[PDB]
Amino acid sequence: QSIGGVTPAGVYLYSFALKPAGRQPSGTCNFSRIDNATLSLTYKTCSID
Amino acid sequence: FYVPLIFFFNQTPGLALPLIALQYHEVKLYFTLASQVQGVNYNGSSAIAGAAQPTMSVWVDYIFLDTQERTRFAQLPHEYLIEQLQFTGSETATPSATTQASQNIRLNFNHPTKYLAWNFNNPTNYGQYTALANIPGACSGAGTAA
Amino acid sequence: VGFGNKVSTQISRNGDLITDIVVEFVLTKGGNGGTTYYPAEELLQDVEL
Amino acid sequence: ATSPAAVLGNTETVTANTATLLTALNIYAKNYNVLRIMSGMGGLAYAN
Amino acid sequence: GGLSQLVAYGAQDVYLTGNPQITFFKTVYRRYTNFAIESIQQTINGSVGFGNKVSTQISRNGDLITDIVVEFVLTKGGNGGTTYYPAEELLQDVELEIGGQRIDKHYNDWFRTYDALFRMNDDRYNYRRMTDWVNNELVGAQKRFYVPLIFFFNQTPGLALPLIALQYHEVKLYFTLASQVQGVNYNGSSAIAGAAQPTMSVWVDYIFLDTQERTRFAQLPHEYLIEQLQFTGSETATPSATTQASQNIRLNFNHPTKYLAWNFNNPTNYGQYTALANIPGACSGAGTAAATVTTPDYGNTGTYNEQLAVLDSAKIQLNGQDRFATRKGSYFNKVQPYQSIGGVTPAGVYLYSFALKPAGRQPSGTCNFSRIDNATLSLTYKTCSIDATSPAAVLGNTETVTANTATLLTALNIYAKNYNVLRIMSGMGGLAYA
Amino acid sequence: GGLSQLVAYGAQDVYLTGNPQITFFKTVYRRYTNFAIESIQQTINGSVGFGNKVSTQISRNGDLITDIVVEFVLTKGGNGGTTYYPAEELLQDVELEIGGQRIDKHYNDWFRTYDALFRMNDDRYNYRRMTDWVNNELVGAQKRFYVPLIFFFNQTPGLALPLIALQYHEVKLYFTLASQVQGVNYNGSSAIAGAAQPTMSVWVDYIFLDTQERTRFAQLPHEYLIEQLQFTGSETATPSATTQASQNIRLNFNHPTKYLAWNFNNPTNYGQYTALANIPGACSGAGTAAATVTTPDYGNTGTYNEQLAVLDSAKIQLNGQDRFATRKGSYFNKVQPYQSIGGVTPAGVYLYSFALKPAGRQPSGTCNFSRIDNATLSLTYKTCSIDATSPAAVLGNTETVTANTATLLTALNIYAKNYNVLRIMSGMGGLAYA
Amino acid sequence: FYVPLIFFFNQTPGLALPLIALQYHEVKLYFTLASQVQGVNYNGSSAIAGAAQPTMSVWVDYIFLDTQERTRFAQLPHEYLIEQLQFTGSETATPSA
Amino acid sequence: EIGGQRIDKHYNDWFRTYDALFRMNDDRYNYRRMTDWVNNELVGAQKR
Amino acid sequence: FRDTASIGFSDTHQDEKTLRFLKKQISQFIKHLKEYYPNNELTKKLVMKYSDVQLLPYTKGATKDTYTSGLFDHTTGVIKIAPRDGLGNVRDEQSLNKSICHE
Repeated sequence: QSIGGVTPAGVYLYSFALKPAGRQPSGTCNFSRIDNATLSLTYKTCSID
Repeated sequence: FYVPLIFFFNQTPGLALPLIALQYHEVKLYFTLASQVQGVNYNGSSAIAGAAQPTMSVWVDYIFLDTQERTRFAQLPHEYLIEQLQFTGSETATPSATTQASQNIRLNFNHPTKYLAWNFNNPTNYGQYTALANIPGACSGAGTAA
Repeated sequence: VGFGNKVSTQISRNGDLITDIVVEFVLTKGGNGGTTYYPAEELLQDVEL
Repeated sequence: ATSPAAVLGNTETVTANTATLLTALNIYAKNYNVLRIMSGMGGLAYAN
Repeated sequence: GGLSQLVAYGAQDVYLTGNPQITFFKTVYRRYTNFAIESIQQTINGSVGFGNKVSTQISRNGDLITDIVVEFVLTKGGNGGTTYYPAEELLQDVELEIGGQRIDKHYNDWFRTYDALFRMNDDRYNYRRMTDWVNNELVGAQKRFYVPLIFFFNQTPGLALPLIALQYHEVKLYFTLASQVQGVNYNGSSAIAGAAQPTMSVWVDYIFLDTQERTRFAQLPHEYLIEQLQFTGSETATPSATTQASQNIRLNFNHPTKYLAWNFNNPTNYGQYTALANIPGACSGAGTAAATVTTPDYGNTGTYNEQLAVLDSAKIQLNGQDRFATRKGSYFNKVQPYQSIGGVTPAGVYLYSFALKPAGRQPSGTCNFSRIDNATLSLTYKTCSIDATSPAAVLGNTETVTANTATLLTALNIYAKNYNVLRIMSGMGGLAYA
Repeated sequence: GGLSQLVAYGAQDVYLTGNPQITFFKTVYRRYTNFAIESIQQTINGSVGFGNKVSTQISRNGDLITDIVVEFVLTKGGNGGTTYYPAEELLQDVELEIGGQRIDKHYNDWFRTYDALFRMNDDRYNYRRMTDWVNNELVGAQKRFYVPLIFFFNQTPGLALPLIALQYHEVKLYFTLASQVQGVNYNGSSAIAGAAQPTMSVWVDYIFLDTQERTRFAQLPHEYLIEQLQFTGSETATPSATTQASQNIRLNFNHPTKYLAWNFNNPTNYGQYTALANIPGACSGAGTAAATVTTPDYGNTGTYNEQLAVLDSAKIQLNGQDRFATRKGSYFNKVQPYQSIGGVTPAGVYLYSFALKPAGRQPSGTCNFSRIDNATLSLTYKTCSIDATSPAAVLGNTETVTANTATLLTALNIYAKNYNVLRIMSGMGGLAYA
Repeated sequence: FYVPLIFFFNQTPGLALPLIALQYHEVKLYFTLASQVQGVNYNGSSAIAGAAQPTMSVWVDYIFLDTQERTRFAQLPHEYLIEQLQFTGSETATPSA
Repeated sequence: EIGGQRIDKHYNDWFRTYDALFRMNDDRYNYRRMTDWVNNELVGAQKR
Repeated sequence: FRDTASIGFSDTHQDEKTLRFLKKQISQFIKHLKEYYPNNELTKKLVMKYSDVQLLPYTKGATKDTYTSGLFDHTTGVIKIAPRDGLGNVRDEQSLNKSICHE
């Protein structure tokens, strides 16, 4: 949606910006204005041989 | 799987659809799901016993405007230049092994058109726009006895 | 939701403007590699706006 | 189509015998219109 | 008794009987003009016989004309079961000319399609009695057949054509007789030795007006809202036994149209709108060892058995845009006429109305094809995979398939019925739009 | 979509939708008066039985009356196939009297003729279900029959008879019960031992009006446009195997006649309007060794096979002048009702309308015989040369011939339905014209 | 198969339901499908092995009015005299020999 | 969700924790009767 | 034409600020230890919890259109003087058009 390339497995991106690959600062998120900034991750089970 | 849509407002923020200025109109997406999907519930014409039914979810990315921008949209008329897709299906004059088949297809189209595009296909096999052949990537089993 | 079925959704007014739309599907292979071709694209037979 | 020599060594004006299976033709046209929004309602400026 | 129903009346009846406007127990009939009706024979120019084109000029015997019935005398060239509406088949077409202008034209197939959609119940049966042999008559039987015309002025006194107001213009009917009629002079492709040539007579029912009404018609301008039939015959994308054919048929139609109608047929067998099969009534010899699925049971050519029809689905586009959701052939065969006509339509015959009440005369919604540069009918056909000679296959099959013999249905007839105005003034007349 | 059609507006749509007058999508029903309908049993004076006369006085149990149904309970004197409309046959006649004066009268044969011409489809079947045994009932089977009357007030609320405006006149129905009813107490000429006598009951549907409506009926004068039936029986000139008998019958008729109707019959067998023959539905035992053409298959007495009808052709002459050109019997049997009624008329029954819509109440052209010094019906019969016992001859014959058994159709019934005015005022009434 | 509905607005154009003037209220149809259908999935009381489930679809005929009629419907209050079906089940007194 | 906003959310475990703390006596038992099989029911038993 | 003026998002009265809002209140008010201000002055704290709106207009006039109630759509036998409704089968448009096309 935002870059147009192909990201390899294991790498994740969450943009706030409309065009994160560019220089025009559109749609940013000011984290210093947010008390609790939490990334909540859920993992897959490690069952596959 | 994630299938992005390709409607005019799905390509640029420049055409973000003004739900804010559409207080009387709902915007809907109607979908038809294929009766068969190759390699998922059918192998060619053969149904795959035990194939699972799909799970579907539709996601829409929304823009939250600030007070002044939101208000202006809510209080203003808007004119968005949009794209539309026109489409008709036709029978390909059946190609012949003996001569060069030809065809004249009346194009029942309208509006300022950016471009035309077309393809020929075998309706049996989704995405098949070419003939099959025994060369390495052109048919099932290409390159061998089978 | 199912093969050959019709579904629809109303885009709720969950914001002011909309852009990207992504239809997610979960499919399971009915054969081995080499048997599918853009099957989620094929599954999405059509969409009307 | 089953013989690479014929499939790959052929001329500009010919194709595979299996090309006769390509019986469907899909013609598309992508155009412009104007989606007007006013007084809470949408519509299309150009009917046809 | 009933007085207790009358007495137990309240607030909920205010919308039914409060401040009453009408009653039902006292009818005022309208006093009307003085007139009389007479059926008068016209003289036919040209020789009547098979394959001939003949015509008649309508005599100025009365002041207005309404009903017209064409009489024929036909004989049976074989036994019962060999003919199918032969008088209808015989009258290949009729063209109506007023002032030298074509006003309208009907075809034998139209009469069959029209009947299939718009006549019903005992009207339909009686009509059949007027065009065919329906009491198991045998070879050599002779019968007087009537074929009422279906031009706008032949359906109601309301559109009576004022010949009296056409003092300088003549009105003519041109009739084409079929070169062959099944079970009369030809059995399939084989001529029937000794077959008789038909006789023919055209009868016009005239209205005689009294002095005041007659004077007004003769002197004043008249504008009639009338119907016209548009028709084009074309080739069918005949379905394969291996797949589903499709076809885009551009529609060369014009004027405000009430409805479209169409059928698929076999030109070699009049009225055959379906495939043939070894099931009762569906073919010659059906049900026994001698059954053949190349020759129909002519006396039972028509059927309601949709399995023998070929349309899978269809849609109409206007200027390249979908008019309505794509619908199944059975929608157009069974539901459309339910919704808009109220009768039963035989398999192989389809209707799509743009009008609320297409069977009436009062306009009730139309599609003006003069404003639709690219109207198109888009068809999808059934797969002709079913072995017609085996009932297990013919009767036990799926929605999307039909008989292998359905590939005999190579012709497609598309009709459109529209409005126009027949303007008559100063002794002359013609259409407002032409 | 639908919008693509609405937008497509042209010059030719102006006369359909410009300056609109109505909309189809929003209706306003008329507010009406307050009333109720009740079925009340009338007493029967006289003695109920075969061949007996009975009568009823319509008790003043409401303000206006409409429908009247005569109930009968009959027991089959034989098996299925032995009766034909026996309740219709039993009610030999009914006479309507107001104030001691005959207004109208119907006959069992009229009911059969009327039904043959004017009822149709499932109305006709449901009617048969109320007058006959139609589910193959067996000897001894008992059934309650309902024979509706067809006087002008028995067909429409619009002519409900205002008993409320007739304080000094009674309204009575006199009835004659048939001496014999086929398949009930007699089988052809033979009596059926042990046959039961009928049980009879007469029902009248009364209309209760509210205060304002009933007061107006009681105090105001009324002029009700009503129907009357004129009828005479005649001897049919008898045709033979060597000749086409012809006959000119002076019509002793009066009043503005809506239509004439007639039939030929074998008076022996109720409803037999055609010749008998050895073809599947044309005689007792048809199709087998026991077949006879002297006795009908009573349950299948009627037929649409004109080959068995006697009339060849006919015309009506007024004051020495031909009213219309001579037409074939099939014109009067099939075309007339096609054009004027819309149902199917069985062979042997004929109609000639002077009216555009003879099946309705509103007058639409009439022939006033009170102003015609000499009205005559001219009939030509077919040659009775066909051997009725031989299907080849019965079914393979020509237009101008019929069965040798057609000479048994020696009775002719000529009817005329006309319009008069029933004048009611100051508690009494009668007709405007004699 | 096509099963037409028999609600008051399904019988005449005169009672067409004005969705246009029902802007705030949705119109819904609730459909109950029988547990068993004779000759389709059951024969008398016996289930038919292998019987298919029905495929269902609902089609509605929508009338598009032109601007003046459309506007008039939207701006005015309306009253439609309609019919309703009342229904209750009862036990039949058992008839007897 | 009301008006597109989340007001609240439950989890099966929450229902269990909540019950463990706040329902009691016959309320708790009746609750169990509405969510489990408490009369020694056997395989195949069907309950709402 | 759904008649739903709702935003459909949590923005009407949600007050999506951080915990810093509690400090902003001390900026809106004048304090250093606010644990005693709302226990006494609750009206001002209710005054500092109010939303700012913006209204929206639109207008279309009215469609004064008579000629409705088309129940009997079979046919209608014209009155005796039919040339009062007879010259209405074709209006003045297809009557004036044929005269202008004469040039």
